[PDB]
Amino acid sequence: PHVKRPMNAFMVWAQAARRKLADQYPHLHNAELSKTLGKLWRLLNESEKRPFVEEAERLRVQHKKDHPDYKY
DNA sequence: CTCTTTGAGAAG
DNA sequence: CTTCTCAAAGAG
Repeated sequence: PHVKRPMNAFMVWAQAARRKLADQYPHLHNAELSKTLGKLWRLLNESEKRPFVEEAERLRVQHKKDHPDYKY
């Protein structure tokens, strides 16, 4: 049994973005999708990323509450 | 397990 | 400081 690390702003946005591409292109390797996702993320605005940062924070603050002695 | 991304948080 | 692991994803 293990408690996972909460998702960072990239990993929150990437989860839907990845699957949006995968649903069209199911034969594209997930290693290759990351490289596309990594490029796209570094082309987004502060406003575009903000919701994912706000959520990434929320996820982390929540997880710090739930797991106050989490070994990383 | 890897392969790849960013980014947190820890280690050296 | 750098440098490492893991979160997600799922096919090799």
